[PDB]
Amino acid sequence: SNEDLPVPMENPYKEPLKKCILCEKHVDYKNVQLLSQFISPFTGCIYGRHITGLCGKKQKEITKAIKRAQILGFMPVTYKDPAYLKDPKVCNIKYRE
Amino acid sequence: ANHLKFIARTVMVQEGNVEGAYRTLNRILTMDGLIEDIKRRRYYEKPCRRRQRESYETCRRIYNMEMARKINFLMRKNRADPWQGC
Amino acid sequence: ATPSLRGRLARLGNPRRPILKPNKPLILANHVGERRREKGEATCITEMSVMMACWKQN
Amino acid sequence: QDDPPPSMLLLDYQNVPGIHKVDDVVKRLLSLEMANQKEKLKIKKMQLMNKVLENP
Amino acid sequence: PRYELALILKAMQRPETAAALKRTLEALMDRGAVVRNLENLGERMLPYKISAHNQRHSRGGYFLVDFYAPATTVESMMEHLSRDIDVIRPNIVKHPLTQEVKECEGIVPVPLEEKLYSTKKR
Amino acid sequence: QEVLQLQEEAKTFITRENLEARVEEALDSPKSYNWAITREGLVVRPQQK
Amino acid sequence: SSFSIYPPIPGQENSLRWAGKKFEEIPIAHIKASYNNTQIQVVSAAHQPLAHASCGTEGFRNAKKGTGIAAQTAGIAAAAKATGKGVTHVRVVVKGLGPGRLSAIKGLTMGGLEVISITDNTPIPHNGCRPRKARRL
Amino acid sequence: VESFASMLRHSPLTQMGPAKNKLVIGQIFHIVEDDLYIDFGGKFHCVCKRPEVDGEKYQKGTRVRLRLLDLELTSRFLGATTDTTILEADAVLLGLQES
RNA sequence: AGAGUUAAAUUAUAACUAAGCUGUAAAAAGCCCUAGUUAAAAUAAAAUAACCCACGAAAGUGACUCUAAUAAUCCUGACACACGAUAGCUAGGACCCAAACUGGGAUUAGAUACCCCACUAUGCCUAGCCCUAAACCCAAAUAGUUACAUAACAAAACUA
Ligand SMILES: [Mg+2]
Ligand SMILES: [Mg+2]
Ligand SMILES: [Mg+2]
Ligand SMILES: [Mg+2]
Ligand SMILES: [Mg+2]
Ligand SMILES: [Mg+2]
Ligand SMILES: [Mg+2]
Ligand SMILES: [Mg+2]
Ligand SMILES: [Mg+2]
Ligand SMILES: [Mg+2]
Ligand SMILES: [Mg+2]
Ligand SMILES: [Mg+2]
Ligand SMILES: [Mg+2]
Ligand SMILES: [Mg+2]
Ligand SMILES: [Mg+2]
Ligand SMILES: [Mg+2]
Ligand SMILES: [Mg+2]
Ligand SMILES: [Mg+2]
Ligand SMILES: [Mg+2]
Ligand SMILES: [Zn+2]
Repeated sequence: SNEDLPVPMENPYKEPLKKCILCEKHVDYKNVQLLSQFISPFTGCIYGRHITGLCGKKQKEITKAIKRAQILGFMPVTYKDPAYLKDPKVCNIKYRE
Repeated sequence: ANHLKFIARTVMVQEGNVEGAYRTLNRILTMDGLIEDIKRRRYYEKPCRRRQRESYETCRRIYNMEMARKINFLMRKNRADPWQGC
Repeated sequence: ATPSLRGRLARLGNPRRPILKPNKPLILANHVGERRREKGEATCITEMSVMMACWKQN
Repeated sequence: QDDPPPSMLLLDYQNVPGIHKVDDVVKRLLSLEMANQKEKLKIKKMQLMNKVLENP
Repeated sequence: PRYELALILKAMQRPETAAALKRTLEALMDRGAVVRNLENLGERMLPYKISAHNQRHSRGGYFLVDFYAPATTVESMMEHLSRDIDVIRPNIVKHPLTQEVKECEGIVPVPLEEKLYSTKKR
Repeated sequence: QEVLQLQEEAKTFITRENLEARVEEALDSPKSYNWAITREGLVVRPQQK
Repeated sequence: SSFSIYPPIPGQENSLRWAGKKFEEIPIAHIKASYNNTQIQVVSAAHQPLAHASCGTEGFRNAKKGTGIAAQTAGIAAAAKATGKGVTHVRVVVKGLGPGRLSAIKGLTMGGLEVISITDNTPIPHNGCRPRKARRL
Repeated sequence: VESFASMLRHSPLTQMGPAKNKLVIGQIFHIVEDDLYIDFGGKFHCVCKRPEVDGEKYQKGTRVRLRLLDLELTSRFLGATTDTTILEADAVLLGLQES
């Protein structure tokens, strides 16, 4: 008959889960800008998770999208398109030190 | 080859100092694994050798990561000790 | 962040097939390694070649 | 071999009201014409379970 | 929308481009297609130089055709577009608007794996 | 809801008649699918240029 | 002072001149740096060969011509023959990963020639031809 | 008489909830040159560095204001059966006990 | 499993320019119908993503597109049935590059090897065979338990 005993509720303080920059966006092969954000400017390589920082789902999606856009003739493979050079940098890599 | 030339893997020299420019370039290429891949492709490596190399490298990375993590987690306690000659 | 260790190693419970085959067990040791001494290379070779060109000419 | 006709208006859209009043184009997009193979399979399944069975 | 035809056309003047687009759309409706929309992504310099039909191309016009077609016919359309000398390069894709976005509820963090080894005292 | 939805969409489709018109129309109005993101999870669109 | 590492795209209005020429009009120094040898060829922007120098052309022999000293010598020789045809500036293109990369570059600099951009074009197959077998079976 | 449950429910630590980013009052019970060993009253002392602004105002017995990050600094590491306790708390030293 | 497609290389092949190029711990032999740059089909192979861990019964599968498609209201089960890496066999087609064999060059007391160059069967496609692997995650399948309890080592111990 003690009313000071704890209640078996789930954690109220529990934070929301953090989100990929793209959580509930739509990656489309047709838009070369968003894609070329995740590409190395000098090489044309695709950055990995440790760099882009995405849910597995969206890293996959970006990748497949990039490949498709590359062979369909939308986006260049061997460099980032100069036009998109000065777009926001979301990636964590620093070349010049 | 079918891409436009001079847009990729290219660095412009600043104020005529070439060494620093080449260094920047080499750091770029190393960053993207391009150097390791140039080197690895000089001789063919059979798929199982490759598989092994990848597995080992990932194990190595896990260990290094974890060790660096315990290091930085423990770094605070490198301070001079309060209780000396207790 | 650290590459995941879930489902990687061969174990009696694990459904799938091994990804990593560890050579030695993955356990954090209580010491680190000793720094590898830098491999030396020839020094002054540039100034040498300059001087040798000078000599060959004069 | 049976023949689930090209116009047969796939399974989920058959029982929605006033379907036949709709113009030829929309009727055609909901046809087995524009359909997948899996749609024809749904239809074939239904038809067979109705022909053969007691309690579908 | 069901299929998405990505069309890269030879870069040309107004009348010839309108011509090619027309006969292409007709060719689509002939294989039994229903064309929902036509979009224009403009003309750009191509990502890389594309060799097609004894010509090496630098620039080109970009177009999207969203349409419904019987599954059978895609191959047919492709064939047609292959032998068109005004098309720099065709591609046909399941329309991106057919696939719907499931909800990333967040990143579930992965705990470090445990009991990988025994309790042996080394 | 789906049947009525497509009933509405169908009004807009290209037909043998609409061909010349919709073609000449689409030749006039370039669209872009292009957009970028910011580290915040925000969308950035180019049309402000 | 705003300095971009990235080069000047052709369609751009960008104004930078070295002896009055656009970035595109500058001659190109191709350096093939391979494990056994280093070849250098300076060429017009119009792809007309100006000058050719190699470690073999420079009077070295088999093993010797692999080294960086030989690469530097060939770089100097190249820059001499090139300035003879009056090229002040050059864009470097380095093909290959070898002993004579940097040596041949700063051997172009030492040979009285000015380097503006330094590009690396090294063949990187995305998996074409299988390379020859590993040594020491 | 007070049941232990009764006391625990109403204690100041129970009232705080999650210890992340909490403004707390704490006392300096020990000093090494730049190191201020601060008992904020939870379990473990934290250890802060002596700021440059009013450096000599911090002495044994002084009271200060903290932003609590972690009650106990702890993590599990590769191939271990239990976690690894640093036997400290994690805090930010803000200023001293404005009064 | 089908059908269609090709970004990076690479090469036939020309056009300039250079006398050398290639090759090693070091050389020789080879090639100068060679080399560098600028053009380029076919063939073959599929950087980065992948610090991911999905699909398939296993073998296997990670360039692009589309079509078809991943048994069982789910216990075990053959010598029956259907598959089965690499190599190999038969027939036709392909051949960039790699390469058992073989022939040259070094090495060595010898060197029928390791190293260098050249070239073949073969790797590829179609159709049919062959039915083996350290086909091993050396851990049977299906349900469970974390109780009793350390031969050693390894991937902790067990029930039906
Ligand atoms: Mg499986
Ligand atoms: Mg072992
Ligand atoms: Mg062996
Ligand atoms: Mg086949
Ligand atoms: Mg090619
Ligand atoms: Mg041939
Ligand atoms: Mg000889
Ligand atoms: Mg590839
Ligand atoms: Mg099944
Ligand atoms: Mg059975
Ligand atoms: Mg077999
Ligand atoms: Mg044969
Ligand atoms: Mg052969
Ligand atoms: Mg060979
Ligand atoms: Mg012999
Ligand atoms: Mg075979
Ligand atoms: Mg196996
Ligand atoms: Mg066995
Ligand atoms: Mg069994
Ligand atoms: Zn997400």
